[PDB]
Amino acid sequence: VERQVVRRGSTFNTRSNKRKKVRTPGNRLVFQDVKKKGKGPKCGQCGIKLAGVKEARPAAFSRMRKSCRKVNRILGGVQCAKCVQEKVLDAFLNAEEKRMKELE
Amino acid sequence: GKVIRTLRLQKEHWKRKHHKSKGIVGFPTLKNCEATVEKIVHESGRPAPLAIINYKKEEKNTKGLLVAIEGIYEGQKIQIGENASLELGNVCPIKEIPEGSLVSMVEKKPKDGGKYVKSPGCYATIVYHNKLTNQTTIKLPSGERVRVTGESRALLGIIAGGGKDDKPLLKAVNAYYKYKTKGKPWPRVRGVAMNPVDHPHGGGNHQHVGHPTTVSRNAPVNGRVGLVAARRTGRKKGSRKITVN
Amino acid sequence: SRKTKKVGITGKYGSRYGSSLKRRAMICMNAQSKRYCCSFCGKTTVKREVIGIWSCRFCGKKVSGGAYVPITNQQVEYKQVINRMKM
Amino acid sequence: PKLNRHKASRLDKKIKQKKLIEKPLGFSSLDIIKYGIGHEGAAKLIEEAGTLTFVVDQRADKINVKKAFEEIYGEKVKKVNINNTMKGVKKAYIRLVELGNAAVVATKAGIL
Amino acid sequence: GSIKTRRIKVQLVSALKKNRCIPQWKRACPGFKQQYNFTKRSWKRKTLKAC
RNA sequence: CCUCGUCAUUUAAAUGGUGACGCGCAUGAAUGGAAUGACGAGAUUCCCACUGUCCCUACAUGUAGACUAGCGAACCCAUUU
RNA sequence: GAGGAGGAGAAGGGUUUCUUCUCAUAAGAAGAGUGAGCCGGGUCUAAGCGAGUGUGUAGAAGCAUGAGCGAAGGAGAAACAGGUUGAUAUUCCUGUGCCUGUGCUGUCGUACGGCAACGUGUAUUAGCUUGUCGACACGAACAUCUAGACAAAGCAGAAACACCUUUUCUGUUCAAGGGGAAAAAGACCACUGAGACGGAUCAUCUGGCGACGUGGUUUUAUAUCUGUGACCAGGCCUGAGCCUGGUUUGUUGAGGAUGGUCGUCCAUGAAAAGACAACUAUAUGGCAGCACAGUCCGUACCAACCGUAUCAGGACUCCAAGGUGAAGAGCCUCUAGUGGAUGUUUUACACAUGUAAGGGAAUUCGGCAAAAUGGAUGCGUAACUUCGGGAGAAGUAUUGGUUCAAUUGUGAACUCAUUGUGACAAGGGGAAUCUGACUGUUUAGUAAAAACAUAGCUUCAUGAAGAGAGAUGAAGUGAGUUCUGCCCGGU
RNA sequence: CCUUGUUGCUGUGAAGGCUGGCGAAAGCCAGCUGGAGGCGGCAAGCCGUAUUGAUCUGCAAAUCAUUGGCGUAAGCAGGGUA
Ligand SMILES: [Zn+2]
Ligand SMILES: [Zn+2]
Repeated sequence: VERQVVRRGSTFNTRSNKRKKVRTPGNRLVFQDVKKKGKGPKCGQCGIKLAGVKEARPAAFSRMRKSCRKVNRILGGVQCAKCVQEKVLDAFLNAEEKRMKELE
Repeated sequence: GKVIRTLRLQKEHWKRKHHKSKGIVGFPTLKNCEATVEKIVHESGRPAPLAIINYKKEEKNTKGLLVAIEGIYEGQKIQIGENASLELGNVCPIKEIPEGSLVSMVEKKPKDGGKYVKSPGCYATIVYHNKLTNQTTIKLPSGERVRVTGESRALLGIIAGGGKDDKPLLKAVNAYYKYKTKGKPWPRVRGVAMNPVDHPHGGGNHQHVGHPTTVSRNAPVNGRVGLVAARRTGRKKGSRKITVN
Repeated sequence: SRKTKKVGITGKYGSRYGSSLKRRAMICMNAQSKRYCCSFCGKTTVKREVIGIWSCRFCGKKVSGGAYVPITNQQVEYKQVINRMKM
Repeated sequence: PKLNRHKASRLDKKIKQKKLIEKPLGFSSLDIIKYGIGHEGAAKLIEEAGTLTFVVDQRADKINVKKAFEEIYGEKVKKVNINNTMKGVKKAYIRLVELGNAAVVATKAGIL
Repeated sequence: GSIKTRRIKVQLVSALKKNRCIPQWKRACPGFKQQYNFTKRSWKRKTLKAC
């Protein structure tokens, strides 16, 4: 079985130095570089990952279409559907108590 | 001879580092506030947990650190200064709190930010209010009684993390982790096991001190080792304390 | 469970360290690992994150507590005194 | 601020003053180019890849070399690569926008 | 090795041009009295201290 | 110290080992005293197995060594021995 | 012998690399050789250092604040195949691309859908504020993918043939970019309304703060296709060009990658540059073609490094085939790489090793050295103990080849001239005493210990803090069990 | 002190869990599941007990052979800083 050399950079096996083995049209087995995985947004209240948005690294994320980075609601990314339902209710119910305390 | 271990470890390059610190711990300065508890966190060198608070100063949001009392939670609203209610975790002027109550983080003079009771499991007791002089007597966890003016502030509860000294550290590595952030030498080599160039207890054909271990308060610094200015020694019973409020 | 007569959770240590010391450690070690009841949601899902900080695995609430138990003896008493002050 | 500058790539440092009289033509096309190189190594590059090779002044850069060629010899340039050699000479390689013209310019200039 | 600074490279370039014998025509000149160039070096016998 | 202390056991035979005894030249209590478990490349005595350690030495193998080509030093030295 | 005497990088060296000539040879002389927007430096900040200014000094040192600096292995926009030289190549040549900006010409835009979970639409600058990304310990088990390795069939070429053999060997390829599933694992939305009870994992567990069920919404790989043909094998001719193949299935599987769980801690495991969303104003903005731009420095070679040298020493990392076996152990082979002071059968004494009648420690300060035991399976296991251990205690038996049953428990028969963990690999065991509790540490170069450390125990001083008595420092004894008597005359 | 790299094969089988039996209770006994430990035998490595072996004009101003101790961790190591 054919064995590999490091084509570029350092041999020292840090997080930035992941590699995989690949077979070429010329029938050689060579190392090729790998980019790191990305984490997408977590909710600002509960720590849950937001639905409807992609996971990518900051530079690659910025080059995608805007639709990959939001949902069409009051808080776009930012917060999940349950947390917005709570926020909408809370603001309403507080105003009604103040209404009563003003009228009485 | 040469300089002893006790002096070398007091030089500046040996002082504790602050790079992992969260901030300076202490009360806000304002006459009244409403605060929210944002997070409860561990800080690398300290066994009692800290609470991050958020309060408005002018229009702007500002952040502070308190030591956590037991029974707060993330999201709780707390009331600071004059006109706060007697509820667990509020901060109040000392003259408002009834006798026999338990308090933490007491200011020694107004607006100092809180000193006194700050270690896990500790509290102070309010023992007397004097309506003429506007003084209050507090009993500290050493047993000492001290007088503070009624305008000083204090936190209502016991400091979190009590009970920690119940579980013995059975192994050498467990002690290692505890002393890694402190200033004391660990492991500690005994002075009688050194040569006379290194320590006043060194040398001789048997391991012994050879001279009395009780030393004067006014002795020169590079030989002030042993029991410094001891009033008595040994395992026998002492005498009655004298007490005034 | 409970395959040993006396040694309990301290069986991990074999014949090392003293007998008397192990039976003090045991009290704390059994207390640390248990799940406890949540005040906010009623479920038995509370566990320790770090000394002094306790946390619920369902609803996410964090609360200050003791080193090896969520509520200490001094707290159970003092909490009552405050409720009387409010009267 | 003063520092030993041992890791730096540019050996100059100081900003330069004005002067009462200034040198006539300045750093200019006929200071930039030294000579074209014609040997068995260079000949292949003219015949196969439409590129000439030249020695250039140490103070020169890619933009300056591009201008100077279009001024002295007259053909239009696609690319310039540069190489500092072990013998203390900066070499430049110039590829022309049309091949074939390389053999015309080389022969007129007497390089080949 | 392959990685070098600009300052180290110029030291090597200069150390390499100086390392040459007396040219063979000079020996014929009436006034010339040198036998061998005593400043010649070998990589096996001395260090440059370019570091 | 006297000292290879006296009595018992282990051997054919014990300046050794273990068990007893005690006016202990000069034992002894966090200058820490006493009785055990688990763990020591720690110090010491005995038994079983095992053997060229020994009685008592013999034969055989590889590599150097002797002789031969090429290459080729040093310590030391009043020297007549 | 793939934890290589193989193929490559870093630190260190500096032309030792390639061609020609000459011996002068680990020797010289003369030439030639290192090409980048996408690889690394120049950027950000760690622990930390610091010009100037203030205070101080005869001048200094020191102390307060602080521009600038601080990682070729931490963070950090964008490239891959195939060819070419005597010597360079993700840098040159051909092909297909991508990032950041600039300009021309066309062509469209100023909004909607779903009960909802959310979708359709490549969208401008600017600003508050709130949040996210960058951005993170160790250990264990379980899934899924990819390299790799096997076995059948097909074809092409090889090896072997006194005999036998469809026996044996080598091949059967597909990059970045573009398009794209089923699957598995989790979140969530609508209807529904469940218990002394249902659901679910290898393991924990889970439900009126909404179970099972029936329909959906979304996040995370990979296979497959295109990449316009290159590349490989074979045949025919040849100082050149033609022709034919590159087809199918099963088993296994990382020392690489990823996912959601679980455990541990008086230990809770970096920052910043640079980004993004929501909200508010404001709008000539999106896409396709064509064109232009992207500076400066490093790039050869190492078996050539440090030890006065062509020195059995020292010296940071990466990739890794088949058999035997639990096993990148030892032993044997494939790919790739390798070697000289000459002849002589060569006494004695040596240094590395073999074997030995009868006896079995008589040897010696002393069993020092050697021998003996050895893997797996079963039977059987004492005193004492802190009840965990002692414990593989001790003591005993079995083991190869073949042909069968039975399906993980294993049985049975036949066979051999010394018997079978056959080579290689692979514990000697028991009874007592002194001593230190244990794992750990030490006199680099004559001492590894009973010495040091350690957990635990006791005493002392303080309300001063960027620290606040469950704290901060100073001493002594040495885990646990059981005890710790008397004396304040001297110092 | 800051930033990093480096755990392969096997034995024993704590806490927690599920079944079956015994008991008036409290809680006892089997078999299985689970995988803790400055815990055992080894590999790569790190070290330095014995032969008072070889060498002592050395291969070497501290090396070599066999034999040993630890090896899931108060373990070993590169660079930056004090
Ligand atoms: Zn949320
Ligand atoms: Zn809860």
